[PDB]
Amino acid sequence: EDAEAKAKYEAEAAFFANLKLSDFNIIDTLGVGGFGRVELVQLKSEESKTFAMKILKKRHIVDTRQQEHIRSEKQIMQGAHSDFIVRLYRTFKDSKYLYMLMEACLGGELWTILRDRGSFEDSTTRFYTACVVEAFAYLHSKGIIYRDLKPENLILDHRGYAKLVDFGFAKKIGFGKKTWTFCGTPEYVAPEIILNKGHDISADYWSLGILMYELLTGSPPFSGPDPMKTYNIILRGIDMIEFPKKIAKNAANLIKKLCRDNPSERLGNLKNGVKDIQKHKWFEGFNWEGLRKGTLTPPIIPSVASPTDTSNFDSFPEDNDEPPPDDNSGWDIDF
Ligand SMILES: CCCOc1ccc(OC)c(F)c1C(=O)c1ccc(C(=O)N[C@@H]2CNC[C@H]2NC(=O)c2ccc3[nH]ncc3c2)cc1
Repeated sequence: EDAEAKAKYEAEAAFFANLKLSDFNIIDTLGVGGFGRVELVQLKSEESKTFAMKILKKRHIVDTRQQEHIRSEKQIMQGAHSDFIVRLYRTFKDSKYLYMLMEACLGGELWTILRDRGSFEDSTTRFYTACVVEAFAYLHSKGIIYRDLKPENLILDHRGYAKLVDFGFAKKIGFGKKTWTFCGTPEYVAPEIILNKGHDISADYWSLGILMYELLTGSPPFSGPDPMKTYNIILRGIDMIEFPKKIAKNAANLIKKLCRDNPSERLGNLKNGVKDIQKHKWFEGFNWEGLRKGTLTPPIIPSVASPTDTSNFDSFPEDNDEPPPDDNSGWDIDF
């Protein structure tokens, strides 16, 4: 890419290769999940430098058969250099835990901001969707499906730019091949996943349409009391849903083109690929070059006092549970 950008990536690589776990102190929690959590950590030698550290329990990964998913998360996320994807700088490992040292984005999870605001305006949603589109353009060009798009997986940096996190379901898929794991939130799964027909990158465009709908109204378009009713609603299709009047004509047209039943008919999957999404009328006048250059003013400007401020995140219970058993199976050799 840019020669200066490349030299910076190489220097960064050399800098993190020198680091050890004992160089860091823990500041606070940014998130929690099934078998781990994300902590804000601070470098002892430079108080200005804070990071996000995902800490996962190895035995639980083994018990849930998530080994290849986590390996893929490291590979995909560590090799990605996109301004719209949180960086994974490196990993650590011991007998009990895996440790993923990531770029810190202190503006908050989009899900909590959506919750507190109820819904996002058209122009606000367009900015966040464009951030996803750019992340998708980068991933899809390298044959990588992401599969976990939803508001909890978009983080804002201190400027208000949005970035993808949580690549545990992201996967490299070959030309003309399909993958078969049933993963993801019931509200976001494409019909080809529900029907166990195999899915490919086209499932990501489906999920983009779901995201637009949820950001604009506060809720995904297909939702039922239980997962089974939700799946049937999804099978009925996006044309059977009565779009609220708050969704602008152009947004609704783009949502329905993203959420085509046939994966081959979905926008982003046609002749011009992702360009067909970016050139859609809903993005008319949107300055993509300024988005990529960081010139554009985000819709919501977060307040971040310092590199240790976690005020834009919910409170999270401390994990004071007895440590998990040692895992020496060795699937984590590369970590
Ligand atoms: C029994 C089923 C288990 O569920 C899984 C199923 C599969 C799997 O992998 C295949 C799993 F790991 C799991 C997990 O156990 C799991 C453990 C923790 C988390 C988690 O904390 N998520 C955060 C909260 N919400 C978004 C995330 N935020 C960041 O990640 C982040 C990253 C960098 C950042 N920089 N700045 C801010 C910032 C934020 C998620 C899932």
